[PDB]
Amino acid sequence: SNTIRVFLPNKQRTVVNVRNGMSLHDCLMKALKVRGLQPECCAVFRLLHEHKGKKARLDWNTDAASLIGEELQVDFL
Amino acid sequence: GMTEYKLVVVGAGGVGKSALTIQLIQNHFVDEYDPTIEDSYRKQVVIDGETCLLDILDTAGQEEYSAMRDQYMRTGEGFLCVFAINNTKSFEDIHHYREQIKRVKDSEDVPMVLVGNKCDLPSRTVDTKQAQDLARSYGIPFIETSAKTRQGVDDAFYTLVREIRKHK
Ligand SMILES: Nc1nc2c(ncn2[C@@H]2O[C@H](COP(=O)(O)OP(=O)(O)NP(=O)(O)O)[C@@H](O)[C@H]2O)c(=O)[nH]1
Ligand SMILES: [Cl-]
Ligand SMILES: [Cl-]
Ligand SMILES: [Cl-]
Ligand SMILES: [Mg+2]
Repeated sequence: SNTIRVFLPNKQRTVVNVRNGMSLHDCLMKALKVRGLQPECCAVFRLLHEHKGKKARLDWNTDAASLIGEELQVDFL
Repeated sequence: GMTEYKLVVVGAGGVGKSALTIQLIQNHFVDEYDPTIEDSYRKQVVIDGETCLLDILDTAGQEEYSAMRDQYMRTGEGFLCVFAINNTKSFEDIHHYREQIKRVKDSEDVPMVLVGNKCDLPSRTVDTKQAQDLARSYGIPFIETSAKTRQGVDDAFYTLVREIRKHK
């Protein structure tokens, strides 16, 4: 329904459900923790729809509801 | 891991595919029901003396997302076919999942293990004889599991790895 696709380190992938009041940190915490990933060790980017601009580095406090329908990349810092 | 194995977990919604996978990866039981759209994991594990890199492709049980499931299945080498011991339709639909595997893999010769999950529950309704007869009918192993207690979790995944090795 209201989901975000997230490419993760070590060739992994997830699609996460967004609930009201979730930060990006909250929304990805379970997916990261199950995979032994600490959010403090990672950068997160919003991937764009065109190749002209730079993928947008996101703050962990970004509201997850503002990212519904997007694709993100989580990378090791 | 030196040797990499691509394992796909399939079966009806709610049978415990993700809970089984998370028990394998992190030794934790998820009691919430967060339906999967797509989720992949990597885990290094020693199996029969070989350091193995497992790619676990955990698929959606909801047929609405079967297109995504099929993309994961096409990359997989072996399949955990999961039903729940309190859901007879999920057991009957193992045939559907096996047919999907045959269709996507274009082959009738694909490593597969039958998993009957949620064995910790009371009032089980799919009995051992039904389950073993179904596994026998396909010539595949049957493993009883509980993602809640962890019973059978390693056996299910390790048996599938052994089936892939046999097939190689
Ligand atoms: N008692 C018990 N509950 C279990 C077991 N395995 C899963 N569950 C519960 O069953 C529900 C569904 O589990 P889940 O792993 O999400 O199932 P799924 O097959 O991945 N569902 P989907 O196809 O939608 O992704 C959850 O509430 C989970 O806690 C088990 O072995 N025992
Ligand atoms: Cl190891
Ligand atoms: Cl889809
Ligand atoms: Cl047999
Ligand atoms: Mg799931």
